[PDB]
Amino acid sequence: KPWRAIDLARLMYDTTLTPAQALRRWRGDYEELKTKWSNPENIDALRRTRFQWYEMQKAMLQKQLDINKAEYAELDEHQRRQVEGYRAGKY
Amino acid sequence: DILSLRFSPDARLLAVALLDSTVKVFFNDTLKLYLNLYGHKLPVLSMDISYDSKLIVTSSADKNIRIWGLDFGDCHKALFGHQDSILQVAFIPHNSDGNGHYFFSASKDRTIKY
Amino acid sequence: FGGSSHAKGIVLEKVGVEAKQPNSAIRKCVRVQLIKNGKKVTAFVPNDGCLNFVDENDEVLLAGFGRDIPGVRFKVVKVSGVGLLALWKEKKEKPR
Amino acid sequence: FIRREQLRIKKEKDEAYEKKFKRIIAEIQNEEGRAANEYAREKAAR
Amino acid sequence: VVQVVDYSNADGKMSKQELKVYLSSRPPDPTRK
Amino acid sequence: TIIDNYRDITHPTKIEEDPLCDRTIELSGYLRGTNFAAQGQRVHIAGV
Amino acid sequence: REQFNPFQFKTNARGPKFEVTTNVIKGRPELSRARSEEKRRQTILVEMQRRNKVGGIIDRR
Amino acid sequence: AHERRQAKIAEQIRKLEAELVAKRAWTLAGEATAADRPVNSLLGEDMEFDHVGKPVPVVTEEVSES
Amino acid sequence: EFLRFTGHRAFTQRLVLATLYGRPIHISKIRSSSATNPGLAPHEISFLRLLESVTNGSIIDVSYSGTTITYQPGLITGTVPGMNASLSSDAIEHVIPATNTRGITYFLIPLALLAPFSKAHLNVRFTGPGVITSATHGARDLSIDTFRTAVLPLYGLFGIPPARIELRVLQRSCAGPGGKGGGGIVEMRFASQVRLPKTLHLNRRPGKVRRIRGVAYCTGVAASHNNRMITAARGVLNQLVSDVHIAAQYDPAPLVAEQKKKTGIGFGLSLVAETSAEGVIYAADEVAPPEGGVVPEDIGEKCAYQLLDVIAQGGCVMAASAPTVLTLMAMGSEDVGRLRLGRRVVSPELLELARDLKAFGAASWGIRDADLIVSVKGTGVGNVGRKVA
Repeated sequence: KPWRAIDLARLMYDTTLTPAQALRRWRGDYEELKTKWSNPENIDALRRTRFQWYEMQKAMLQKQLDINKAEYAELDEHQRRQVEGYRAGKY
Repeated sequence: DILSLRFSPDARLLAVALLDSTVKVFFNDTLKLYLNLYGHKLPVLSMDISYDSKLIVTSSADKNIRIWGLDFGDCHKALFGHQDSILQVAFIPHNSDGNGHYFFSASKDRTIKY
Repeated sequence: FGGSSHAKGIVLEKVGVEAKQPNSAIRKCVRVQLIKNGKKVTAFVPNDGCLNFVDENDEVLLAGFGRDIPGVRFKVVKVSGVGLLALWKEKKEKPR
Repeated sequence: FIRREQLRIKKEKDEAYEKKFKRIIAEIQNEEGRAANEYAREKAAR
Repeated sequence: VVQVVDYSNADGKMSKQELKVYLSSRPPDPTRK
Repeated sequence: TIIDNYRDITHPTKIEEDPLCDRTIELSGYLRGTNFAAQGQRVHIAGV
Repeated sequence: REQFNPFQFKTNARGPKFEVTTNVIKGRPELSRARSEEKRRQTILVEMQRRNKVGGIIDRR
Repeated sequence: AHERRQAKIAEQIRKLEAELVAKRAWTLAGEATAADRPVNSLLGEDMEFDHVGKPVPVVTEEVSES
Repeated sequence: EFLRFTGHRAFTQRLVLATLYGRPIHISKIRSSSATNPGLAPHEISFLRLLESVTNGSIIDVSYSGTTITYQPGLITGTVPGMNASLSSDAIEHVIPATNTRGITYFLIPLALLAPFSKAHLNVRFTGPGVITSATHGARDLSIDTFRTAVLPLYGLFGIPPARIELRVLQRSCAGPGGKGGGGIVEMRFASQVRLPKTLHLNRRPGKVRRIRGVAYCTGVAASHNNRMITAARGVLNQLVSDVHIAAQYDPAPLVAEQKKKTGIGFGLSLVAETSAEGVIYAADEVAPPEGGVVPEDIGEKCAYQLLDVIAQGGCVMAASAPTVLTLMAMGSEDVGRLRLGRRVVSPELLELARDLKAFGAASWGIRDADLIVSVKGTGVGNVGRKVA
């Protein structure tokens, strides 16, 4: 059970909790970073892992039109109730 | 070639001062370059830092002295005040009279200035 | 231009409403966007108080220019589905 | 003081004014006449 | 055995092009190359 | 929302207490425009 | 320089009309014009620039 | 409650109605001469107008220094 | 008088959001703990005068203790010849006293994401004794060219045109006496306003970091320091990547009155990495403390290491850039805005900011996984007063 998306989404809007306590609950100076990036194997692993205008406009806008509902087709209460509100076409 | 070096009155810094009209100040414990001072056209003859090590005076054969700070080593004041090559300069270590940032500059044309 | 008589457009952002004199052609220029390509071209409107009818993002129809910024090419006939001379003789008001 | 300030404002305003409009007129004339003479050469080819 | 240190001895200067794209009041965009 | 059905909700004790008071209204409707908010929705109603 | 640029200022040529003993510049026109310019700027110009500006900070402390 | 708010509003309406049926004052009238306007309303006022001339040059500090 | 907030956290951004929505707020209990300096801070009252200067119709009431404010925002003008200034293009002055310690970037990111929502151009010129052009130790305020090469790219992504940003400096300054002091002066001209910023999708992975630039700057010291800074950060990053390059700078001195003194002396370092794909970058800064006297090579390695840290950390942008881009996506249209953050990049400031979004009624965020994706529901507020003739 690591720090997780839905757990974060619950802890995000929590009026009973401070952001600091929420962050420490969700997850778990200079000399420390100095050590961490004087370790050469760590830096080398990071090295490996880090190194018809009309119809065109309408097509891009319907990309927008599908990308919404493509982005909140994920969760009911957090999104369909809380992110995107109450949707049109409903009674 | 070095022409002058000193300690710090708190045994924390050391400073060498070279033929190249340059000065290289290091720490006392390990001799790593804290900074370096320039800005004289002729090689330095002497230097003196304050009893609290808050201040440098750096006098060179260009007939002038430079007042630096020992944090970032910024020249507080260039002073052109002797008609000849000043050989030496010295502060008083005792600020018990309330005068510790006073200093004497002694120069080849037979004169000292307080 | 193009291959047809008229062309369609949106008007982009009016310049020359900062124009000082009342009736100068650098009031009566307007900036249209040609839809069939996406171009930015420069068109006229035949009177100041009808430039007032052309508002930004209202469907605007342009056409040729036949006869003090010499050689503008384009002027505008139907605004948003109703003709300019119509609106400016105050026949039918503007539907957006 | 009002007089010297107001009239200095008029001067600076008018200079910026005529500069701004000669800029826009020159750019617009150049573009429109540019493609216009292009259409001239193209229609004159046939 | 004595300790000895030596002081008896930069390429970040970029190019004029990289000057005029990086130090100006005119910032670099994200979509240029 | 074009309102589909009007309804009044108020405690009859509050009605007999104040015949003019802040009643509550239920309104059935359809979601016609774009979406509502999640909370903090502000509404005007015709001549209301 | 004070004495020998004396048209920085204005002085009566007479001296005192009566000599009283009890124990020369009577003014600086350039300084008066300077400071009056400063005050007239710092009030009238900012009034002219905020002719119609609504909203300010009220601070009681 | 709503009737009380409306009553405050209607008193405000009759106030503005009194305003519109009042005599137009001397700033919103256009033709003000000294007979019609009282004593020192200019001294109280806040006008902007037009200026004709070249202003009297000022001999200031830094100018004389220049 | 209608909305209520508390504390003293997220002061600027809270005023930013109250400003860019218009909702009238009432923030209480600024310093209920510190009886030493109870109530406000001089940089707070500085930003307050700043907002009243740049806006029109806002009204601020400050309590007798200064530990509570209420505030209704007016509207966002910019530089207007009747309300604000004398010309259309007068450069309106903001002076801030010597009792200031926070970075002008901490003032500036707020004006940065405010001014593209104005009525007209932004022409604001900062002067005064307490004006610092260096990164602060402080709450770790950024530095100037840091802010430039970091966030102005983000506006250029959002639709807010970089060429019609015009923000220049004249004089530079570090802190000087403690955190108090400064002096160096700047001018920001935004010829860049929009209706409705572009709703974007920063979702593709920013795999290949291509090049690295930086600036070593010296507000009043010898350039030996920054040449050593070059060679030191070169010795660090040369193991990694070839195209690393850095502008040097030294400015002589700023002088402010009591009779004037030079101040703002010091030196520091900013570094950024540009990514091959799109406007993806990584920025980090380290400065010397204004009374410290530490090694420029230590500054070089330390800024290098912090850069590598945020390189490992980042999903799309750095966390200091995160509030800016998140607020812009929030101002965006009635859309979803898709953004790829990393796991570590989360900050309680950003969390509380989303809480303030909830507090104003600004919408929610969806967060799913690919590091995470956050979509943010934009609203489409836009600038309020904008002419169409």
